[PDB]
Amino acid sequence: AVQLQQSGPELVKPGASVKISCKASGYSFTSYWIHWIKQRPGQGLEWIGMIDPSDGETRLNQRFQGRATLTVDESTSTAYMQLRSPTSEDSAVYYCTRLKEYGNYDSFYFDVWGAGTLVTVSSSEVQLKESGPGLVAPGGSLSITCTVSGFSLTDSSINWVRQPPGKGLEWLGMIWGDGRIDYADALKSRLSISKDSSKSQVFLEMTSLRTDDTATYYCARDGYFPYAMDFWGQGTSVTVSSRTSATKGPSVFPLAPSSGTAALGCLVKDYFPEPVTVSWNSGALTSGVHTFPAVLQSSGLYSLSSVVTVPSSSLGTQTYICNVNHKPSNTKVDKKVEPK
Amino acid sequence: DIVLTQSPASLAVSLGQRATISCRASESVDSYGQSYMHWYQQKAGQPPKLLIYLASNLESGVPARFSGSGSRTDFTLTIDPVQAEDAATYYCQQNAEDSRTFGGGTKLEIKGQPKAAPDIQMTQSPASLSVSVGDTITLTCHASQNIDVWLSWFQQKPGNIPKLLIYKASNLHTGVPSRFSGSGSGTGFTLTISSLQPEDIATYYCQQAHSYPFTFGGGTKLEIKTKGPSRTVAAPSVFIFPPSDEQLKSGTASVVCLLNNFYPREAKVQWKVDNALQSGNSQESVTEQDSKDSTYSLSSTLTLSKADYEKHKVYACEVTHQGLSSPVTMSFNR
Amino acid sequence: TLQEIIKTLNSLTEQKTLCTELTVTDIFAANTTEKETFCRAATVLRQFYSHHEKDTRCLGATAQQFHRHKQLIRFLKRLDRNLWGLAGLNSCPVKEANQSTLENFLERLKTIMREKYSKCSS
Repeated sequence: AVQLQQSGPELVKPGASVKISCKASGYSFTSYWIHWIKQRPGQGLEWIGMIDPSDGETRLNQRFQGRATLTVDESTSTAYMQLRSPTSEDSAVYYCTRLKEYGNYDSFYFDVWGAGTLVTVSSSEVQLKESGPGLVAPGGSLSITCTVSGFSLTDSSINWVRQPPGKGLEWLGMIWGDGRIDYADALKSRLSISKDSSKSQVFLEMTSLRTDDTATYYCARDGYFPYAMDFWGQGTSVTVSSRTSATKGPSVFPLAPSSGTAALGCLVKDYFPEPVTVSWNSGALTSGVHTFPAVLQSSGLYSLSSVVTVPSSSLGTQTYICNVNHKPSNTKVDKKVEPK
Repeated sequence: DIVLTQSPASLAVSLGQRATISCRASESVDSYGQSYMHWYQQKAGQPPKLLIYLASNLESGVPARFSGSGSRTDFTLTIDPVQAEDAATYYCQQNAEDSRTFGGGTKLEIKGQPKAAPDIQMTQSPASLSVSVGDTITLTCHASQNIDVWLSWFQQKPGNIPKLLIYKASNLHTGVPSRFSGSGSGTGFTLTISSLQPEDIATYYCQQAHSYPFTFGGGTKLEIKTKGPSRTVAAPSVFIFPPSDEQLKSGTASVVCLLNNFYPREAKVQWKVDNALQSGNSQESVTEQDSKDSTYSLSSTLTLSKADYEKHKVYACEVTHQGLSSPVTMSFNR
Repeated sequence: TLQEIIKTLNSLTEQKTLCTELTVTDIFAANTTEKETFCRAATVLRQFYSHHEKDTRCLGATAQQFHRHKQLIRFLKRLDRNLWGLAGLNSCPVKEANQSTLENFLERLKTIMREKYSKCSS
């Protein structure tokens, strides 16, 4: 009877547009509106918009800021949805459905659905991720790391731009191909830019902080000629305040193995708020690993232990490192747990 | 240094009209007959996005209504016809000199529009629910605004597509079994499955049709109640850890006891200090019943000051479990 | 033709909605020839569908109202075509202010066409 046949899965690059069809059959196509729905695992169902096959009228959810275009071909009974400038966030199962109505919209509902269409939007090759603290006391020191991916530091140049909240961008400086460093004349005194090409890391070090330094900090790669800033990181928010924190970084202690199974671990103590992440040997060691739920202490702070059981013969031969990362304090430390 | 000044600072333009933004450089931006002046578009909470390079050359993706003009000192960016998605803050940037600078920026806003009616938020409870064949179940759905009786219910089986069950809060769709039932008007709504069948184990969503944009609830996932992870008996491997010298500098001392991979759950752990049983100064944490062997693991942390730790010598952990013929003690001497 | 306008008005009650509350000159409140009446009816409907197709008071705020508005306009445009098809000329003055809800004027008109249809049947 009534059917809606959707087009096959799509693998898209970012910026490249995508177009899916929905072919109606078994009824007068022009009698009901066709609606498009988005489904991502984290979220649930989201209404994109609708189109009237009788005249091509279109209504779209403001959330798709002229991103989605809806069209029909009544000659082939086909509804289309074109997504322009797709990003990772646009990866989902897109359904088309018909809003069947009775007694001139007395009752109207999504009775028939298409099988959905998986649209996978590929992650951009060039990536820049900033990491730095949140809260810094006035007179302190803020250090930020930009972690470049999908390109070499030995050829490309990186800029440090900052934006105070509700204010405009301010160029801090840049580090060339190459080695060459340039700074801003109003900040040269307390600005230090460096890079570690082997680990694809670019640093920033601003000594003697003041409340004026309160800004989002970005790093931006220079493209080919005229060498404008084509790629940017999402930025790291930095607040210079005497304000009492609010969030506490953990201290990671070793749970040293004993003098044929052996156990060792890490005691992640005094951290706020939750959650803390623990991995072993940068994710290599998974077997016998036990990361225990946190415990709220009398101090109001949290504690947890992570353990691993290994053969007794691997002790002293195999190096055991635990990787702890507390995001709401930017705390990220690796502790080596070795015999005693 | 080249100082970039931008005019206007804020701009209120009607949807479909022309927006024109100026930029004035303090010195010449031209070098080898090329103007090193770029335009960026920045939206709230988002990084700046390069729009135009070298005064007028558009970037791969930027629509045609966006354009730039000028040379040396005077530059212009124009949007015609201004769209809703163009409401953003734009910046000009010179890279002519060695030390790059940015213009103040211009905030393009839109006026003469029917403001912004909030979306109707749909909330479902519980998020999930364990169930058995025969049970009578009632799922809840709430609207942040009156939706009259404009409410549908969908069933979505894992890996499958949404299926309409009920429309207009209480009307059953043709072919839907009578064991499904709906109720509500206004803001509070319910779905009832009487004598729940194996087929009925799914995620259930509600959807309002009072207003555009149509909105759905987050869902209620039904999960089957299992006969339990039936395992034999596994005694814990138990380990004791003394407070690390690193922690001893800090002023505190933590003794850890690990009861590794045991079944069943039931287990008593006791801290003994110089053969004296302790109470209230310890915290047990347990892992989830293991995916592979269906066992549990536990940690017990004995917390005391560096002072109280120093005066005593033998620190022990006593463990009672079904799988052990008599209690295990793991000990150390400081 | 008269059989066709009866067919359009068969689905009149289904079209009694939000927008049918607004006013229209009741060209039945104030006796002229049948062609004069059809011409004045066809004029008032056209005047209405062209003045309220984008009116906020007609579109309403609910989803049901969005759809019912659209369908009303379609219904009126259709009705107007049937009426012009019976009006002859396009020149007639609307020399009266006597307002009526659109709902009333349509019921009034439906009664009038039903009388005419039952007068031409044996």
